[PDB]
Amino acid sequence: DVRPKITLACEVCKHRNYITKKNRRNDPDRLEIKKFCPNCGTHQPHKES
Amino acid sequence: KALPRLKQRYREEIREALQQEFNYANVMQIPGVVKVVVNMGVGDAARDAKLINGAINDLALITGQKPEVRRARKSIAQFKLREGMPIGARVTLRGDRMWEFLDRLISIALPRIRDFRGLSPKQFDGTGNYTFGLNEQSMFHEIDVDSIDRPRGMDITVVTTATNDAEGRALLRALGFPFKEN
Amino acid sequence: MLIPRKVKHRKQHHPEQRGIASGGTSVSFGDYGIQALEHAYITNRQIESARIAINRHIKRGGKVWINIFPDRPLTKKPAETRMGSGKGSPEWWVANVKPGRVLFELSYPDEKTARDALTRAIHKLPIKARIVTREE
Amino acid sequence: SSSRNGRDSAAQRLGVKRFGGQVVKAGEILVRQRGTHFHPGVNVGRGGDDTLFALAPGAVEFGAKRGRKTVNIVPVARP
RNA sequence: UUUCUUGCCGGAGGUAGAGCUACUGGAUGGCCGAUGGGCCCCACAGGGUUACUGACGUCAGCCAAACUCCGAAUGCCGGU
RNA sequence: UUGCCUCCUAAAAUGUAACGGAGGCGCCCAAAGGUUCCCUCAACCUGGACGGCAAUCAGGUGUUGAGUGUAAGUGCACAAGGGAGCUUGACUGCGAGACGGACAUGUCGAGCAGGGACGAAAGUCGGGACUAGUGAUCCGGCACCUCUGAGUGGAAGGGG
Ligand SMILES: [Mg+2]
Ligand SMILES: [Mg+2]
Ligand SMILES: [Mg+2]
Ligand SMILES: [Mg+2]
Ligand SMILES: [Mg+2]
Ligand SMILES: [Mg+2]
Ligand SMILES: [Mg+2]
Ligand SMILES: [Mg+2]
Ligand SMILES: [Mg+2]
Ligand SMILES: [Mg+2]
Ligand SMILES: [Mg+2]
Ligand SMILES: [Mg+2]
Ligand SMILES: [Mg+2]
Ligand SMILES: [Mg+2]
Ligand SMILES: [Mg+2]
Ligand SMILES: [Mg+2]
Ligand SMILES: [Mg+2]
Ligand SMILES: [Mg+2]
Ligand SMILES: [Mg+2]
Ligand SMILES: [Mg+2]
Ligand SMILES: [Mg+2]
Ligand SMILES: [Mg+2]
Ligand SMILES: [Mg+2]
Ligand SMILES: [Mg+2]
Ligand SMILES: [Mg+2]
Ligand SMILES: [Mg+2]
Ligand SMILES: [Mg+2]
Ligand SMILES: [Mg+2]
Ligand SMILES: [Mg+2]
Ligand SMILES: [Mg+2]
Ligand SMILES: [Mg+2]
Ligand SMILES: [Mg+2]
Ligand SMILES: [Zn+2]
Repeated sequence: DVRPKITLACEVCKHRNYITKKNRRNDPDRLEIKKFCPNCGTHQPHKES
Repeated sequence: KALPRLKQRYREEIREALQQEFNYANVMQIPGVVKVVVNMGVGDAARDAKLINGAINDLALITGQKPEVRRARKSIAQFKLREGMPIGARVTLRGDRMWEFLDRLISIALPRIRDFRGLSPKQFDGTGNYTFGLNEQSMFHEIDVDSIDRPRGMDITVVTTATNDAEGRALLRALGFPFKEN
Repeated sequence: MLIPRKVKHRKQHHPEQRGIASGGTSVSFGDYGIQALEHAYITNRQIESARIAINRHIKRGGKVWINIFPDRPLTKKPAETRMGSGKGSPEWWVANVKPGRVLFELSYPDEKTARDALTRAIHKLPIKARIVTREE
Repeated sequence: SSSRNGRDSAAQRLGVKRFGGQVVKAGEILVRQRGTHFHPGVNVGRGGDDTLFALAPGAVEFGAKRGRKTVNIVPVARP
C-alpha cells in the first residue's frame, strides 16, 4: 500500500495518542521519536504499534 | 625554526631580481605562487566506483593528506551520468606543503619524464595561470609500480598572483621549469 | 508564404485593430516606400503575391524590404459543422496592419519604374495606400 | 471532433483588502498574496501562506524601502 | 444620518498606450568576422589563392491575452 | 467533462461564464524537521597524456543569467542555498483578535503554565519558502478513565 497509516502509542499509560504516515519500503525499522503525552505531564518517547 | 629552500630562494634572490628587472613602483608587486591544487576525475565511476578508492589511495601516497569525493552538478543522459555520483578526487597543497611538493616535482619527476621535450610558453591565458596534464601517473618516487593495476590521473599545478603574462614568463623562468625555446 | 517557425501558443483571440500606427511610421531602410491608409488584415499570401509583383516588374536592379510579418493566426471551422464544440484549426496567418504603417520599401534609381512597381504592388493589396519618399 | 481543454480552478479571492490611512484591529489581516509582493515592517507578521497582518492597533501605511514594498502600522494617538 | 453626492488629503495595483544592447518568443537588410564554432591543395604554413557557412558584436526598424526595465483616465477602500 | 490546484481570457479592489486557450494533483521526507555556526555560485580564458566541445581545475572581470523535491505562479544572493555539531515543538492546555464565507467548510496569530531542543545568553521552536496530494451521515473496533449501572454490591449493558 506504500503508505501504511501507523499510530503512536505511549508507554507508561499506554494510550494511542498520535498517528502518522510512513513508507515501509524506506523505513523497515520501527519509528522512534519523542512527543508529549497529555495525561503524563512530561515528554516521553513514543513507539509505533 | 625551519624554512623551505625554494621559499628561501624566492625571498632572497627571486623577488629582488624581478623587482630590478621590471622596475615596479613598489616592492611587493613581485608576483608570488598562490595555491597548489592536485586532483583528477576518473569518469568511469558511472559504471564502477570501486576504483575511486584506489584513486584516493594514490592521492594519499602522493600528497600525504586525505582527498575528497565530489559529485556532478548536472545530469547528462548521453554520458549515462546523473547528479549524485562521485566523479573524481580532490586535494590541495598550501604553504609549506606547496613548497615541499614543488621541490619534489621539479627535482624528481620532470628529469625522469619519458621523452621530455620541455614545456611550451604559450599555454598561459594572459595573466599567468597554468594547469595541464601528464603521460603517466606512477612517476613520483613515493608511489610503487608493483601495486598499480590501471593508468589513472594525477596532478601538478602551479599558479601565480601575476597581473599578466610578462611577469608570468619572468617568475616561471626564474623558478626554472623546462620551458621550450621557439 | 511568410510563416513563423514556431509560436508559444497556437491560437489567439480576435486582435484589437484600433488606433493609429506609431511604430514604423517613417520609412528608413532605402529611398521609397508604401504607406497604408485603412485598418485591415493583410495575409501572408497577399504579402507573397505583392513581393512577387514587385520583383516581377523591377527585374535586375534594386531590392525589397518588408516591414511586416504575418504571424497572427486565425481559425476557421470547416463547413457542415454545428457552431461551438471548441475552436477550429488555424488556416491562414495574418499580419494586422494599422493606418499609416509602411508595408514595403524599395531602393531603385529611377522614379518612373520605381513608382510603377510600387503601384503594381498597390493594385494587389486589399486597402488603399500611397507612395512615400525618404524626404519628409 | 471535440476539445480536451475546458477545466479550471476556483478563485481564492486574493489581493490587498486593507488600505492605508484607515484604522485596523489587533490581528487584522492586511494582504493576501502568494509570494512576497509586500514585506512586513513594524508590527507586521507573516503567516504560513505569506499573508500579512497587524500586531498592534493603529493606521496602515504603505511605503518604499530599498526597492521594496513594506507595510507598517503607526501608533495612532490615544484621544 | 451611521447612508448618498462632491472638494481635498493617505494609499497598492497592473488594464489602455508605448517600448526593447531590459527578460521569454517572433522578424528584416548590412559591416570586421579571427575562428562552418571549419574545407583548392590536409604540412606543423598561402584562401571561398574559390560563389558558402559565418558566432560574438554592431548599425537601425517592428510584433506578442498567458513579455513588462514603464505606465494613465476610471472604479474600488478609508478619513475629513 | 463532472473534484481540486497554476496562468490568461478578467476591462489596474474582490469577484465574473462558455463544449474558451494551456498544464498538473489522490505524494514524499525520521529527514527534505528544529537550533546554531562556516561559506557562495553558474557564465568565464588557458591547458603536465588520455581527459576531448564538455569530466575536476586554480588564478581571478563575475549582483544571479547555476539553483531553492513534485506543473504553474511569487519570491529568495539580506537566502527559503550547501555542509557540519546536537536533537525532535510534526508539543500539551489554550486562545485575544482577525481574513473568509447562502450553510456545513478553509487561513493566521502575540501571550500565559508544564517539560524539553539549540546557543553562554539574547533569542527561535504549535511540520516542510508558499499555494493542489482530498470525502459529510449512519453503523461497527481498541486502549485508558475517582462516568452511569433498570430493586441490594455490582457487574453486564450503556458512556467518555
Ligand atoms: Mg492528536
Ligand atoms: Mg591572475
Ligand atoms: Mg514600437
Ligand atoms: Mg487594396
Ligand atoms: Mg506550514
Ligand atoms: Mg514554517
Ligand atoms: Mg453627519
Ligand atoms: Mg492615485
Ligand atoms: Mg504607484
Ligand atoms: Mg503579474
Ligand atoms: Mg496594447
Ligand atoms: Mg532580450
Ligand atoms: Mg525606429
Ligand atoms: Mg485583449
Ligand atoms: Mg502587457
Ligand atoms: Mg476593475
Ligand atoms: Mg470618499
Ligand atoms: Mg490565477
Ligand atoms: Mg483582480
Ligand atoms: Mg454567472
Ligand atoms: Mg489531467
Ligand atoms: Mg537540517
Ligand atoms: Mg582558481
Ligand atoms: Mg528550512
Ligand atoms: Mg543549507
Ligand atoms: Mg476569538
Ligand atoms: Mg508563538
Ligand atoms: Mg515556558
Ligand atoms: Mg445513511
Ligand atoms: Mg436488581
Ligand atoms: Mg444489581
Ligand atoms: Mg465499560
Ligand atoms: Zn502517556
